Amino acid sequence: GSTMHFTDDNENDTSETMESLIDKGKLDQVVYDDQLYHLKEKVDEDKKGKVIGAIGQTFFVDGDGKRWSEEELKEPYISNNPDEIREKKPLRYGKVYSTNEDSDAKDEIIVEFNREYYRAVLIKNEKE
Repeated sequence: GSTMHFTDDNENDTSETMESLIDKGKLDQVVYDDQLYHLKEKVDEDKKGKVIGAIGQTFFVDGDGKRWSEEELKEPYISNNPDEIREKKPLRYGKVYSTNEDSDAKDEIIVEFNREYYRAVLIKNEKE
């Protein structure tokens, strides 16, 4: 006796956006090209091999890590109750580059954030 079965494949990515990350407090990982990458360390601009994309986005959060709404942003900063207000941490995203790997891999890339370049890794690629 024997058995016979088969399978099919389909894409399986994070299927989320940059906002979704910040909204939960995921500041150590980013989304670009429908993919999720994990920041590991900061790198020099000479470590890049080529520009591949650009996030260029900008968002803000408070001391709790909540996404500031534009309605909260239009408000005047200086006001009469300095206790009632909240902090606003800006998050400026940078262009994206490739690591100097010269291979088909493309499992790691370099995401710029706060005007500094950091090296990231494909998360969806691993099960960790």
